[PDB]
Amino acid sequence: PLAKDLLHPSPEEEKRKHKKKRLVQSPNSYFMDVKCPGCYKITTVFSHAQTVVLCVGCSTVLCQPTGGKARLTEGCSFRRKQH
Amino acid sequence: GRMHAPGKGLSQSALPYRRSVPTWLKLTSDDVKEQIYKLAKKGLTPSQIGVILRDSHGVAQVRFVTGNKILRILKSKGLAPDLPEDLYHLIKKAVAVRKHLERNRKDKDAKFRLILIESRIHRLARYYKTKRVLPPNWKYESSTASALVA
Amino acid sequence: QNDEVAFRKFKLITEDVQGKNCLTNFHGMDLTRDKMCSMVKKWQTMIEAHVDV
Amino acid sequence: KSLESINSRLQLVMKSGKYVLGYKQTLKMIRQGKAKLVILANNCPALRKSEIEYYAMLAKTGVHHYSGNNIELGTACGKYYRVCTLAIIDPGDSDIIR
Amino acid sequence: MRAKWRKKRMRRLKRKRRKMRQRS
Amino acid sequence: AQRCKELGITALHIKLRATGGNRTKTPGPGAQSALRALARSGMKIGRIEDVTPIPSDSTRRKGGRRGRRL
Amino acid sequence: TKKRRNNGRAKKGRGHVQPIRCTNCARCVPKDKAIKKFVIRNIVEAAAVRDISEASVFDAYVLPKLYVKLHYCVSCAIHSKVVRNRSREARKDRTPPPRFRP
Amino acid sequence: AKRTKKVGIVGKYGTRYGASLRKMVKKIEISQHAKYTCSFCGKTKMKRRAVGIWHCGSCMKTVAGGAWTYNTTSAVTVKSAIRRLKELKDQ
Amino acid sequence: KEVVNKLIPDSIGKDIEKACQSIYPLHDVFVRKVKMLKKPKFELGKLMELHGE
RNA sequence: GUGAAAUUCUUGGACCGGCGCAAGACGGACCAGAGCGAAAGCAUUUGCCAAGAAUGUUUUCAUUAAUCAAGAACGAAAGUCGGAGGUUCGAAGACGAUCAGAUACCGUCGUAGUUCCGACCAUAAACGAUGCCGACCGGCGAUGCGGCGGCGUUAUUCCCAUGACCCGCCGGGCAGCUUCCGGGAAACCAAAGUCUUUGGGUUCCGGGGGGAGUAUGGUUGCAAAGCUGAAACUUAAAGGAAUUGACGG
Ligand SMILES: [Mg+2]
Ligand SMILES: [Mg+2]
Ligand SMILES: [Mg+2]
Ligand SMILES: [Mg+2]
Ligand SMILES: [Mg+2]
Ligand SMILES: [Mg+2]
Ligand SMILES: [Mg+2]
Ligand SMILES: [Mg+2]
Ligand SMILES: [Zn+2]
Ligand SMILES: [Zn+2]
Repeated sequence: PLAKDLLHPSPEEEKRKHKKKRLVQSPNSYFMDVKCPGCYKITTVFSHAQTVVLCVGCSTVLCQPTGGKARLTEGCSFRRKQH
Repeated sequence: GRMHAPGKGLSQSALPYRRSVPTWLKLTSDDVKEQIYKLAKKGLTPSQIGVILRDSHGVAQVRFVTGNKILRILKSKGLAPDLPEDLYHLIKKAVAVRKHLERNRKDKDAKFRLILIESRIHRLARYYKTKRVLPPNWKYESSTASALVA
Repeated sequence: QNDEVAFRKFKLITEDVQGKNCLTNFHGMDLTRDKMCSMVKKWQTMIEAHVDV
Repeated sequence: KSLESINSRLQLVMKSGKYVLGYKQTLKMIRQGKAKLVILANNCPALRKSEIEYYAMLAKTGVHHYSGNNIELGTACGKYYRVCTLAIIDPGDSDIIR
Repeated sequence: MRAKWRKKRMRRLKRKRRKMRQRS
Repeated sequence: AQRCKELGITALHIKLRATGGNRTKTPGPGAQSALRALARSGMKIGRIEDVTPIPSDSTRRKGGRRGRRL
Repeated sequence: TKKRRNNGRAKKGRGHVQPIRCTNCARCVPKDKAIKKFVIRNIVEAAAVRDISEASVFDAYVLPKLYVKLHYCVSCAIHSKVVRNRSREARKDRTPPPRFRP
Repeated sequence: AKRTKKVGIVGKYGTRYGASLRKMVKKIEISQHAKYTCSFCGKTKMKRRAVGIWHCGSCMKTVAGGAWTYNTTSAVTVKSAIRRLKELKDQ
Repeated sequence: KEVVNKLIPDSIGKDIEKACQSIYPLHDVFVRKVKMLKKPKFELGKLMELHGE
């Protein structure tokens, strides 16, 4: 196609493109509210965290670092930050 | 591509367009500065300080929230490392490779990697002496560099 | 064995003979050549292990 | 991993804590009762090692047998001389759990 | 000739030449 | 077969063998005819198995790296 | 002129492929260059299957197979007619010849 | 200043005995007269006393080693083999 | 004795194949071979209980 | 053993079959237009030791970079030196055949070598006969690694994770098919394209065929040889890609 609209690509292909090859760079990661069961406090955790995140009120782990995304422990809740 | 490898990878970090601090970040500039001070006392290099702060405390960019970079903050407080982090790690790797090589004399691959690492060390040292981070007469001696790292 | 598979062979070395009977005991076993060669095929990985016990 | 961890912790004991390098000063610190960790190179003479271990048993302080030698312990301390025995008065870096 | 055998012939001739010159 | 019959042997297990080793693994022209003749001469046939010596790896095969030039 | 794009061998991202000996003449051939034929042949001839089965002591005895992998240098392959020369256009296909099941 | 191009320690032999023999004896003489690091006291004072005998100046430790080197590769492999056989002999 | 009678049906290979399914599926799993390396002194009573009762 | 033979081994039991023992090589099939490595090259298991690409990253430094005379490391095989080892194969050599001759091709034996450790040498059709870094310019289906997202099937368990498949997306690779992108003398090449519409940066290097990679000088090497490297003279072509024919044991 010779008349592709480069100025206004739809969010489908905008998301499917690589982070750097987008029109404006967009990180694919995010921050999440994590809720450990048996605890009241809420932890702000990076999605792609490289470190074992621990509760301060309890000696329990919230995520385990992996290749791309930290795997949250089972029974822990999480929600997005400001989309 | 890579300096000393035939790799042309693209894995990087896409810093977001919004330079503003997120609204849910309750932490203030002095609080983040205190956290950096405590981590540096515990002995973390600035890369590790940034990684810990992003992973656990929810701060996206220390420069965005405080206005100064992590190494700037450390140097202002006066507890920055004498050697730069990357040069220290390169010298660490060179010392480790030399320690392996003095036991494995037939590891010509290790000799080749050692040559590459030392070339990187000398180029980075030239840059740091140009920027006057390092003393003008600072020289990397392979024999004496063992006591500088680890 | 009455109704077992046929691709398995046993060595059965003889230790003692009494009268007109030689008496054997286990010495080893092996798969047959045709079975072993038929099992090996392309586009697949085979894992081989050995242990002294 | 333990050896690199102890080397890093030793490096951070240097430049940030109070220590003392050497046999005579180590014994002096132990019998003053202000030595919290005594590190011995495996190159150490057996009689000296046994005596320092007995002193540490009397003083209720820990002894770590560095998996190096006196040259490598000096290097881990960051010095250009061999150290065969050393004592940490206070770590400053949680080498010694409170 | 084959180029490799011309190379070999040249090498033989060069050894002979070196020997002759060394004899002086 | 006739010697075995007069010595009182009626059935035969079979072990076919080629040259083996680092040399050829295909049985020669005589295996088929020998086994068929044993079958047709009245001898009963039991198990049949290849016992060609197969190296897990062998010494260098003779012939040089340019082979047998013919 | 370059006769084949792949240079007559399957080596693409390698420096060195270990050699094998031609089963016909014992010539060292690169393993990826040699012509390989995996022959799975009945251990007895189809002319003699009936005689063997009749002389068998067993009733439902399935005759064993013979699994031989053959490696050829291209000289012995062409001489033995396992491969043939092809036209310039016909050299470009890699589909093996049909098995001819009927 | 550098005094010899290649003979080094065998310059004391002059033009005698043959270049290949001098080259052969050069490495042996260097390792013979070298001072090794003592594995007991850590100092670089372990030197040869007689053939096969290596004495340290500081700790006065004497070791039975090789003729020209402090230890031979044969003896090192032997020590490793004996350790392996001992740990296999016991359990 | 009860090693031989349990490798007669290749129970060892069957349980190996069952165990490995959580790593990568396997289908043709056998104890391909076993060879005797040493033997204990040839107790005739043990040989006779192996043969008879 | 061969096309056929013969040299050779054999009633002294050769070959064959069985059981053992020893030694040194070699790691089949799995093994692929699959992977890794700067290339050379790298394939039995397990452990140790450092190293690495790619991927992931809202980590850190902040221009630290690209190519690179001189110089430096590695560099198949063969070859050289010293020490072990020497099963097989096998330059030289011997013999048997073949032949008009046969110093060969074929066969029997067999030295150096081939194996290991240490030191040299620095050459290969060391090839993709194709410099590196960067951007742009078609389509398609695969494959390897990493990551991300989804119907389902499967493994345990009570469920999700996690493996194995299935369908996709992204990045970096090894490649493949196809195309009037374009280029080219063409073969062909998605690079060998974006070149008379000629300029992204930079290194090496060619100037008709021979003489000649020769002579000489220098330099390296234990040697073999490596690097650098002419001229006199001679010649009208030598070459490349395709077409038609002729010919092919
Ligand atoms: Mg021919
Ligand atoms: Mg041609
Ligand atoms: Mg090559
Ligand atoms: Mg070599
Ligand atoms: Mg030798
Ligand atoms: Mg021979
Ligand atoms: Mg350029
Ligand atoms: Mg010219
Ligand atoms: Zn052939
Ligand atoms: Zn000493």
